[PDB]
Amino acid sequence: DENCGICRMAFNGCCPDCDDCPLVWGQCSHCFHMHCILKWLHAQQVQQHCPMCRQEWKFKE
Amino acid sequence: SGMQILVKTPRGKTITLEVEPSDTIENVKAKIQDKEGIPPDQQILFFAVKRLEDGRTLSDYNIQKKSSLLLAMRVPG
Ligand SMILES: [Zn+2]
Ligand SMILES: [Zn+2]
Ligand SMILES: [Zn+2]
Repeated sequence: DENCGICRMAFNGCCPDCDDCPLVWGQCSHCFHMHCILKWLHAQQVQQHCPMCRQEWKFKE
Repeated sequence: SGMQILVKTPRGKTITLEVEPSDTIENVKAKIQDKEGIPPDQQILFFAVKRLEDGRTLSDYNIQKKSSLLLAMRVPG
């Protein structure tokens, strides 16, 4: 909708850790706060994938 | 003087790189390409919550001995 899928907070506001809190996009076209997806990607012990749709992760842009 | 840094790669494994503080981010991506095979223009590097920019050096980000970077892929183009 209009909320980050990871932190469930609005895109037009900060992530839970936040200040500059930019948004980023995956190839799967899901949007997250950069900080949120970075936290997720870091924790992953397997091939980086989207927390939402489990597609392989690539940053679009 | 030289140092080792740690890089978490897209396949999930952490690798090490031998680098210098004066190395550019481009230099680092080149090293990563040798090891991981990812073309530099498809690499995105982060230190903590900072995206690292080509043209900058490791020292510019105060990246130090055993600092850990996150490596992710960029959509080509
Ligand atoms: Zn978020
Ligand atoms: Zn944030
Ligand atoms: Zn997705």
